[PDB]
Amino acid sequence: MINEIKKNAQERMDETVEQLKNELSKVGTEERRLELAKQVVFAANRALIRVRTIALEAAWRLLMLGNKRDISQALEEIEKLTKVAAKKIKEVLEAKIKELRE
Amino acid sequence: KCKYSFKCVNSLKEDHNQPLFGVQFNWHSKEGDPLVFATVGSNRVTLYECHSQGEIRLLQSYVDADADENFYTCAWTYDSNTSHPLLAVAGSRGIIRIINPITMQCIKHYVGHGNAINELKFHPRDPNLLLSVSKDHALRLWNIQTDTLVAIFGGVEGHRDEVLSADYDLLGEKIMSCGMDHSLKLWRINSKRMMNAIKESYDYNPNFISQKIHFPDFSTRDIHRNYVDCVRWLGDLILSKSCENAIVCWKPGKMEDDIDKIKPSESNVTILGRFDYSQCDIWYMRFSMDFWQKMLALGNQVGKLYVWDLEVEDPHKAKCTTLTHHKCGAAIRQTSFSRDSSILIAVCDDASIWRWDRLR
Repeated sequence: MINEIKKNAQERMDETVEQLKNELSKVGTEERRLELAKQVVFAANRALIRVRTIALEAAWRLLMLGNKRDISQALEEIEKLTKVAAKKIKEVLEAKIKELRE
Repeated sequence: KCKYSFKCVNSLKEDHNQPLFGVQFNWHSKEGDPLVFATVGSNRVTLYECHSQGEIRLLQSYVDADADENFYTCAWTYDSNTSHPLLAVAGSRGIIRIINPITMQCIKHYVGHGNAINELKFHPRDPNLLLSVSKDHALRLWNIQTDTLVAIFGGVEGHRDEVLSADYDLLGEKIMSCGMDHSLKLWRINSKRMMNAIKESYDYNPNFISQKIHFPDFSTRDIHRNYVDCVRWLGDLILSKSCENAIVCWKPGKMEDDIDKIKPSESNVTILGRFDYSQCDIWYMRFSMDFWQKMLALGNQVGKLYVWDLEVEDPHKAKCTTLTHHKCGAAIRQTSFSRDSSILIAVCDDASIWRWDRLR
């Protein structure tokens, strides 16, 4: 394991954020800026997708391991990691999208 | 640019010779478990297992007593206690049947207004919450553990006509529905009201009053001009199609708007791209994606299977080599990816099943 499921997810989601933060560093008329803003939206969505699908796969793995006190504590912790990683992705988006305009 | 490549490894025609309307792989399985898929059509449910060298083995075959039943959709869940998978099936007779795949026994059943059922979806995080879309102005949320109707979505500001399709987001926090009236409607189910409705449905015991949600959290008619027959979430973005031979990628509000900050009164929409194709302008033609939402698939009315790489931004560049076979000329109603995205199954109007193994 229950410990490894929460651990493997914690790292997987953190490797997602790191890959977005760098993918974004690789990124002008009003039109050209809107195309770059779209590109950054596209990229952050792919990140939000990955984090949420890691959580789903972590959840199911645990659910397919049947304690009931530590297995419900496992999902509780994973769903909290997901909301943290999504917050961080939505803040890195809001930083880069304001940077392209400024 | 798309890199995905597939090979047709097998095909079979089911003995009943009726159209196959639905196909779904079971994703509620561990790595190493056998790859099982369900097909629905006529009054039949058939379970198949994918094996090496393109082998497609028949596991189970279910015949409904009601010979007048015409199954259109199916969806997988699992039993909260035992963890064994369960299959929900529905179609023309307006009845949801919950089949135990070990014994092929219909254990539970639910009836809404009684109209034919278009689509079934299970909640991503709560296996007991089943979303039903029927030939009606409203959509239903069921609790299959307590056998109760949790909520009804529609009415005063619901779809003005028949709801055609609906989908949950990845975490089951919201639903996006679409219908004949050209509109797409957001229904938030992570709200205090909906969380409480769910709780009370669980707390209910004989050894029930459903919530009537008359108003959505966002609505638009500015995406498609004709009826919207298929809708799916792509992260915080929406994929949706009509009869205009394209899947539209779009989002509520402006480019930079957070989906969870979107007000019900929001009048704006942003179109991000279009997945173009041809000859798929007929009724009930569904599109699907793999677990990781890396691939988008859509079969057409002449037996051609369009695939796109969802990691590619430009939909024009995302287009993968179209999957064709000389003996596959029947309309493809639905397609299903295996949990690992290695097998792609397509089902047709002539009762044929087509297996495409991913080469690259």
